[PDB]
Amino acid sequence: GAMEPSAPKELKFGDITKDSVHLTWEPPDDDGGSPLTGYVVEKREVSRKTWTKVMDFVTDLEFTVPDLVQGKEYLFKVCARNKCGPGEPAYVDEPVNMS
Ligand SMILES: [Ca+2]
Repeated sequence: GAMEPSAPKELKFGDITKDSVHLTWEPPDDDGGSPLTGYVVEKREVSRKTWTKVMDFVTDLEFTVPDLVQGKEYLFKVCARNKCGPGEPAYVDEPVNMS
């Protein structure tokens, strides 16, 4: 419910490769009143409407997203979790392309 952390801050991507990107972020301002336990990473190709889980329960401020396809544009969103589930998502600023 409303025990939701705020969004992670400064979601950014770098270190692009043939098949991966490296996301980094900072902790949310509000943890929802319960300690943060991890982050959840989702992705979607820009032309599809569906978000897809990449990894949950990430205990870091970063994640290398694997198995990305050359020629596709991708979006990513990260949410912080606490014991009551994930909070509001942070979004990348622009899609990631591949080549
Ligand atoms: Ca680390």
